[PDB]
Amino acid sequence: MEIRYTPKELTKLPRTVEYKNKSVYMINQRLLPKEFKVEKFSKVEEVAEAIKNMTVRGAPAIGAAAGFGLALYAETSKAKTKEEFLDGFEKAYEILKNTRPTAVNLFWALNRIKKLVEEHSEDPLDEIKRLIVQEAYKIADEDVEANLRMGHYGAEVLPEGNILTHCNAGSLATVHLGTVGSVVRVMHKDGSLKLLWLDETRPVLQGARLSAWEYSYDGLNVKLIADNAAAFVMQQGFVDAIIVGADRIVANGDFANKIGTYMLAVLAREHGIPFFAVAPLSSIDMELKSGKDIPIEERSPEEVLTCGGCRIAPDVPVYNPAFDVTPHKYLTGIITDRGVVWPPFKRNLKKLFEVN
Amino acid sequence: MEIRYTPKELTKLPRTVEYKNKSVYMINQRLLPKEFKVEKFSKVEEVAEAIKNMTVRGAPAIGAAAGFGLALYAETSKAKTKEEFLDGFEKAYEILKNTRPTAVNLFWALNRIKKLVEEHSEDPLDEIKRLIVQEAYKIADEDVEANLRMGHYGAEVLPEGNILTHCNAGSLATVHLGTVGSVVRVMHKDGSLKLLWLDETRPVLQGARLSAWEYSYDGLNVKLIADNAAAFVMQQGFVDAIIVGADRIVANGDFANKIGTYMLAVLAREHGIPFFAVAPLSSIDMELKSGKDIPIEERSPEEVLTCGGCRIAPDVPVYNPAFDVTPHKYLTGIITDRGVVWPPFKRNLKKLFEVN
Repeated sequence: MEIRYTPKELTKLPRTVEYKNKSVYMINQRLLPKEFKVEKFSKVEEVAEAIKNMTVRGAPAIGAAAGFGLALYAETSKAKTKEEFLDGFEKAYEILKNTRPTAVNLFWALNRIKKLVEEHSEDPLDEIKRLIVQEAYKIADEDVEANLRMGHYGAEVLPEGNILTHCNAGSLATVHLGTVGSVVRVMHKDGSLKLLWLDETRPVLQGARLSAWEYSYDGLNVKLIADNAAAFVMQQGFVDAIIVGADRIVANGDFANKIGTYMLAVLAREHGIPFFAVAPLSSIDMELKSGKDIPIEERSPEEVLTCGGCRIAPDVPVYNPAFDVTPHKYLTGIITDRGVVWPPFKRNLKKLFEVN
Repeated sequence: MEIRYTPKELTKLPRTVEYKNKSVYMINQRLLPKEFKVEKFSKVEEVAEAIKNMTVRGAPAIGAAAGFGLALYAETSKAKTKEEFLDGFEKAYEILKNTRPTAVNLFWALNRIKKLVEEHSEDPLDEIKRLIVQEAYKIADEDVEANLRMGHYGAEVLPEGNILTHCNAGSLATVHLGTVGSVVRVMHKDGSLKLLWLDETRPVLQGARLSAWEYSYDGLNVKLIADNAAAFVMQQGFVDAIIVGADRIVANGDFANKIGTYMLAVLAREHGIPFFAVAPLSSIDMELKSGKDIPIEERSPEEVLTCGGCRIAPDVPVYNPAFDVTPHKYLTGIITDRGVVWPPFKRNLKKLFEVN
């Protein structure tokens, strides 16, 4: 596989989370699509508050924001003796760690660095600082390049033409480029992307609010639709292939993703339209046998009873699963940052972890 | 077929449209679900205004209100000569006809009275008046007694259990009780209905805003959900049967309904859940042979771009097909007011019009 494109060649957005001159820069996704604004945070409790807020969202972006938060602490602490610094590092690691104790990449970033700093406890203070900062950059860089690889892999296997996607797996879900967003962004540059359909994606509407804004921002050709309409456009032959991301893939390739991903798979299947999940290897948890092992988060009823600002329902019972589980059999294949994986995924996934 | 109930025993709501002491009463559907309020119209130009506003909606309720407007005129005309009274009746017929010059039942209703009055033009003035009033009541009564029949037919062929539905085909879509509405209201009274799922139904949200409130008012057990979640509650086996209205059935049983319906069809398919459509006999068009002979309406991009009041998207192209077409093979049966119809739909449907 060759990477034929650099980040700048693919999008014109900055990165979703960035560190510069002892400060952390985030695109403020709470202000989208109305207003595009980069926030600048120069304290950890501001970075921490920007994680709770959901100023930043996307697992790899919630990681990077955290990493750089520690970077921010390293290059910022007034601690003179190494012993003060380590007690203050741990203070900030706890502050950061207790933002959305549910989002899993956060815990990953914060530990990777926690262990590094347990590792070099005896080195000089100014040296440990360098190491922290450095690793924060690694973490982040790491994601963009996984995203690059995924893109170029995906652009090989998907057809030219009309693609339909779901929720938000663009640049803004990631450090930069996106998982899905990489693929379509590569296709666009090649010119194999004639049309991208977007499910607004209720209840949280992240398809309307973020995905249409960012693919639109880069001049890609986008048609926003209601979720109900996915089937119809499929019926009419207006969709050559369907790509979604995935929040968790498990051993047999079954996977969980934002609600309505199962709907699509079943439909993609009725019109013999190819259907692919895209995600890096870290999203694959080999621990879990099958889809029935993935716990289902229900969120507040208010997400359904309202829509944007406005209320739209009487007070009545609601069912708001934030994710569904799509059985492996509906997967044409699974794009990852170490290549495309085909049936049978059970075997070829363990293989994929063996070879890495 | 026995009718084991009256409308009073099945709903605690008024008739969507009603006519009483020389005045049209309609439930203001524009103020739901926030406020419940029956408006009182006294002048034909107000009744015509409430068809336009969409204060009133649903083909038979629109048909009933346009007829009752002519009832209004007959009992309110300051006319002295019959020559005058048939000038001013033509004048009103036009005011009514120029409201939503598509909605089919309005044409029907207006014409049925128009024909009746021409036919009996030789008659005495107050003889003719009485005939208009009598006739406007028939049109409203007929829809209700069809409704009541369907209701009782549908409660037969459907299973006891959790039922899932789409958009609003309840009391508020008819003169009284609804099509689908009648069915669940019958099952509820019999206690054969443990749960009724409600697809919120983007883009227009008639599920959330209308069906949830109206079936809620009658104390049914309901749960609103995002359209994206239908497939998932099917998958968990929380759905025993799916019932939907239809805005137009053609010869082969192919049919057209609010966008999302075809999606449900294909998903009931994949989980072997029985899928039924319910309509009066007048909602079947024998002229049209197959689904592909049905014109597909698009509506304003604003219906997708926004939600309740709020905007939720950047200005990007949209596709807002307001209705999909569901091919006949997905239909377990078609429930009507003259019984139920089984595959092959083509033949049993033309039969049913001869014997009627």
